[PDB]
Amino acid sequence: LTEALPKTGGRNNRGRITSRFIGGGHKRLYRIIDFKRRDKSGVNAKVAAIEYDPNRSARIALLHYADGEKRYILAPEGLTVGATVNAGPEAEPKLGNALPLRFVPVGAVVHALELVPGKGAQLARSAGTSVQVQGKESDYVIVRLPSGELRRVHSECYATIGAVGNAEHKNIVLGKAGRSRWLGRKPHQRGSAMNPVDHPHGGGEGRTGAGRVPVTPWGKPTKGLKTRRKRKTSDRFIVT
Amino acid sequence: AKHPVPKKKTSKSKRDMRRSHHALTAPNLTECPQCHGKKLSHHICPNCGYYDGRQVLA
RNA sequence: CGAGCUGGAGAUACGCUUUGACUCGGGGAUGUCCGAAUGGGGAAACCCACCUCGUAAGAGGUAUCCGCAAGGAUGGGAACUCAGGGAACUGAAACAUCUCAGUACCUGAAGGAGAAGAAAGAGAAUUCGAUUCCGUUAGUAGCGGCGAGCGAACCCGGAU
RNA sequence: GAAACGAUGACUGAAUCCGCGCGGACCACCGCGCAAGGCUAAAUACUCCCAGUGACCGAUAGCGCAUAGUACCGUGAGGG
RNA sequence: CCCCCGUGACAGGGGGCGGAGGACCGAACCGGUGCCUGCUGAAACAGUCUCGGAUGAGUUGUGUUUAGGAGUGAAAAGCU
RNA sequence: AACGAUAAAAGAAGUGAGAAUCUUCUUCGCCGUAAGGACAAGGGUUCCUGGGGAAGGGUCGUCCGCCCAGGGAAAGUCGGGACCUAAGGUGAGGCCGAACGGCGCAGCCGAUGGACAGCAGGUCAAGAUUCCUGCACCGAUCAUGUGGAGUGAUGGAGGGACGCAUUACGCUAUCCAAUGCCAAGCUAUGGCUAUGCUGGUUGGUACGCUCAAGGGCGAUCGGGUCAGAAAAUCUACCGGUCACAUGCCUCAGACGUAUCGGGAGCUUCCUCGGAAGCGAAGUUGGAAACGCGACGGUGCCAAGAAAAGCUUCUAAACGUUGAAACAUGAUUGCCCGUACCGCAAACCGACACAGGUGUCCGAGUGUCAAUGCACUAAGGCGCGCGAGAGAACCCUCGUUAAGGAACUUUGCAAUCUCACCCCGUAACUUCGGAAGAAGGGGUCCCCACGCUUCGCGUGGGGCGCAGUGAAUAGGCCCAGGCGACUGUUUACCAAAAUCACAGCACUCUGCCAACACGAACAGUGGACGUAUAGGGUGUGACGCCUGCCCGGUGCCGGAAGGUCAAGUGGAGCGGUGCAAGCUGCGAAAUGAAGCCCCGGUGAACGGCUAAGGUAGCGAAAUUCCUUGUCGGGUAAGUUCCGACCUGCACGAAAGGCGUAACGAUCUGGGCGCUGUCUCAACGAGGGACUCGGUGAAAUU
Ligand SMILES: [Mg+2]
Ligand SMILES: [Mg+2]
Ligand SMILES: [Mg+2]
Ligand SMILES: [Mg+2]
Ligand SMILES: [Mg+2]
Ligand SMILES: [Mg+2]
Ligand SMILES: [Mg+2]
Ligand SMILES: [Mg+2]
Ligand SMILES: [Mg+2]
Repeated sequence: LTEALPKTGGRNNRGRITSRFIGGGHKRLYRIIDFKRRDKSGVNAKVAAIEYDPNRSARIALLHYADGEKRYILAPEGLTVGATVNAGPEAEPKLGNALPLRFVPVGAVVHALELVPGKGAQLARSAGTSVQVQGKESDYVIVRLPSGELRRVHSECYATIGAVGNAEHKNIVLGKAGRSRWLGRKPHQRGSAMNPVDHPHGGGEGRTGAGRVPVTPWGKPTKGLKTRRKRKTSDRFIVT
Repeated sequence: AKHPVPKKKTSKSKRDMRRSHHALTAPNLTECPQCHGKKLSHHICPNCGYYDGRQVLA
């Protein structure tokens, strides 16, 4: 427990509620976690400890740089306490090392990957995830994202060797209700158990099931949502 | 509501046929044997306090 | 201005008035705190500062916007004026055009008035000749699910 | 609507006297006027305030108020 | 966590000790299930008896935020 | 009719024009985790004193929370402000916007939280950590001495910084006992005679090689450039050195001495009852916090504010003759709140309303325990109409012959049960549970004996009808529907089979994500997250499962060709003029998405012509005919259980079938008990009736 900014609940913006549900809590805090990890490249550090922190589902490594400063950094599946972390293109592609893709061996399974030089990590970071490399092209690398997708990425971007783990939300069965309350307000409210007024799947004497749409009028099963833009060219194989 | 309720205002008359029975009976005062003021039979004379002798204080 | 005055108050006491009170006119001087409010905070009238002038008491400045600078602006006005935005009931015996209306309401700006104004005009006489207002033309020309219904201008008279 | 002209958000984009606009699509002819700078009394409107008047009222009338937006009601706007 | 017994795939069972739980009984507290009462009420929704919950998705104070076709809603078209 | 809870009241005495209703005394009764006490908020003067006697006070009133007048409230340290920051509010300069205006970093405002200097008493009619008395502490400013030198920021670091449950040890507040101590007297009814009875039985401060559990702890040297923007004699990291034990540092509290106060009562005057002066003892034993020691120990996951004060550290800086710091004096101390009510006739409820209100204190005895239950201290109060009567009927209670659910829509209601020991306890089961299952026994008093003590066991004895002897205080069981479960809901007729839920499934979403709020290429929420994530929809523990039909609609993908907008493209047609020219109309082809079209997809709409019901269940909460038919239980069953099947109109995630456990759920049965009932009776209290006081309503 140490050196972290305070987090405050809030499930809606300026005026009213925006992202339904979510209201419970516990008071959790925020721990600034190094993602971009460049200003520190060129300095070795050791796993002082792996603390378990919320707002993440992902162990947290408390690294210490020769500089003297500490910096929490996601903990990949494997690092024990006391090992070594080193940033900068000059780094043995091992667990915890952060080295851009250009310098990353094909078939190498890494996470914490960015999408644009800096602004921190972005892909592969949530509890146990693995984005492996496919095979450099020109300036961009082909990689496989946890959703089974293929995106070019200019190898200019660092990455962390290895895959996160923090065990696995597989046996975590949240027991009975109220565990969800240890986190977010009573989940989903069956709009089919509301009123013609309140939502599309309202009324009906008895029990319904027609039209299939979201709280508003769109459709939820198999209706595309992404639009026509840039990244679009920079992408390969959305479906599946 | 106020369930039973009257069907019509009652005559000033009717209303009086009624009260033909509310007339007080004046006491039947007796005259105290001593101070001679009037008294209430079987009670003590409030003016002298007697009832043969003087029971109540002056 | 000349016997009275001492507010409404209807009371007592003290008093003040020709070196003319009082009252009426007309200028000054005082004018705590809040309020655009503007030293800073503030759930109005409270709470806290600072710099300068200084006997200390006490005085004064300390807001933002235009401008060297004087100096101007922020606020408030019953209705009237123009502007930006602009309903519906209702009618059409229903209703979507259309009507009710660009009315009601909101907002901005302004003054005692505004707005408008000195013609790339109106008109059919090779006429009038800034703008505005009243009369008339006329409910005519025309607009209109050519339905409900809406409705000019020129000329001519008059304010100026 | 055959529907001109005025206006403007969006694209465009002219001339200048043997020049320019319009006169209800459009053309010629005929005709009236010169746009893209400006300021301007006066007659016009209203009425918080003031005076005068009234085939206006005269106290359940007349303003809500012979005075009070008070008492009273409302968290409040507000009503009164 | 510490001791004793057991074995054919089977386990576990036992004693200490620990102190878990949208665990149990139950008062404050939160609720309001059934009956009577009360309906010109003590009360514009209550009382008595009875009952539900009782470390939990718990109960509550202060400050603060969301509103009208709008907010809020463990969802009755409920509350505002 | 009512006079606002059935916590009662009696007498005496006093005042007065007049008193059930005011005051005094003496009794009675009610509350006592409160109907006592202290605040908060809210209200304001309601507080105190003297008057008053219209109206208000459900009745009187000589009285009052009402009317009149006067008085009362006192803080360097208690709360707040001149200090801090959270949500949130605001916001120069910035981002947006038809207007008004909408957002927004720093900064600022903003407690309900942080920080911070006092205690013990006395006492006005009415105030008190505010006034007095005693002793104390904090800051500030000056003087004096000491000192002998730096002082050290709107900056760095350290720190303030923080959860839930459970738990060891020491202690206190506080409470209990005694042939302890002090004080006062008296005692009689039969006795006691004091080893009886009543009452009191220490708070602050200062010192003490005194006792004392518990609690806290690295310092130092150096290294490195890459860290704290920078700087550092600070902080972090690296390593060296001693960091067993320990050791220190600190002491909750106790004890002793001193001293200051208080202390049951005593005495005196008295204008009637206060005033004044004085004063004893302070023991041993026992219990004990939700507090103190302390930011203690262990365990747990859902993983538990910020900011200033503070500590150290430099920058800059004036200064190293006169510094910072300590001490001893002195002077100094601002604004606001502090009365009274405050779980209630003083606040919210139109009423002095049976309601609503946050926090704290909350004694004793008995009872495993307790903030339960009974009685009761302190203290507070008998509820602002009263008296009689003793009928009908109504409400709230007590008992009830014989019977025992015959009542009735339903055992609705009301009984029975009812605590704590011991013994004993089924099906079924996810092996937890079903269980407090079911059933049976004990329970008081004395004495001896032994025990771990309060307490308890063993034996003997005793008394009653009866011994959790009075109050608190489960009725039990079989079977079925529904829902798994705890939970949630129609404030004021529905609590449930509703909703939610853990679990499952489909699908969308590549991150300025899908999605949503918004005037807005602003801002923001999703998320300071990133696909084992977030959104949406449906299903709803667990278990075995979950079929057939993509014709139609939708969704995805395919995609030749057909069709389709503006626009591009200018022929063809017409106008005017003399003419050049200027002007109307208007194709071919070409031209986006989409629509037609091809295939696909059911835990998509949906159906069982595109197919026709795999399993499982079945007259079921989904069956019409219907009280179907047989069986069950009953003397007798339209209901209920089990089968069958002819499923009017079951059926597999609008989920099918089952399932331990759970239910103020719904249904049927049984045991026990009972006034539910055959039939009601008697009794009680509170109305109803009567008299005195006050005195409505709907209706007409
Ligand atoms: Mg008259
Ligand atoms: Mg007036
Ligand atoms: Mg109970
Ligand atoms: Mg229960
Ligand atoms: Mg009586
Ligand atoms: Mg069944
Ligand atoms: Mg249920
Ligand atoms: Mg429940
Ligand atoms: Mg009477």
